[PDB]
Amino acid sequence: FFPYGSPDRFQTWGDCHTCDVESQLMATYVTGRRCENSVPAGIIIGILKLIAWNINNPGDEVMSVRNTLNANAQGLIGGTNNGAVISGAQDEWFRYRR
Amino acid sequence: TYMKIADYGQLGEYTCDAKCDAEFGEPGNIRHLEGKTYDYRGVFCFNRKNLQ
Repeated sequence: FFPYGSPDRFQTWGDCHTCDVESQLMATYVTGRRCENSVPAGIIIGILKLIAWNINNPGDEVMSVRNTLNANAQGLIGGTNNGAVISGAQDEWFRYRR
Repeated sequence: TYMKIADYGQLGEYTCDAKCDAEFGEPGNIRHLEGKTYDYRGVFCFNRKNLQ
């Protein structure tokens, strides 16, 4: 929460080169860490599962898991056939997703 | 525009007596000057959003 108590307001009433609107509020921070600065692991398992799925699914075998329970509309074979989800990557990358 | 009196000049000397004559001297000078008026202007504007 930005403290509503303002420390100062350096406004510039009256100007025709910039029409004195504002310089926007900016912020600097770090999202670093220790010599172990970050870990891109954990989201490597979904990548590997996607790799294996695309190795053993070249694109001629019919594979489709179903999302909705009743049907879609017509006599068609459901569908979720995307990849990275029928392989387990989406539900392993969701842990690092806001 | 306005006038200016440069100098009245010399008119008449201390002439001698018994001399049926005189001297024209030297006429003065009257100049005629003039001057303009200059303008002074500027601009300032707003954003009409913080003004409300």
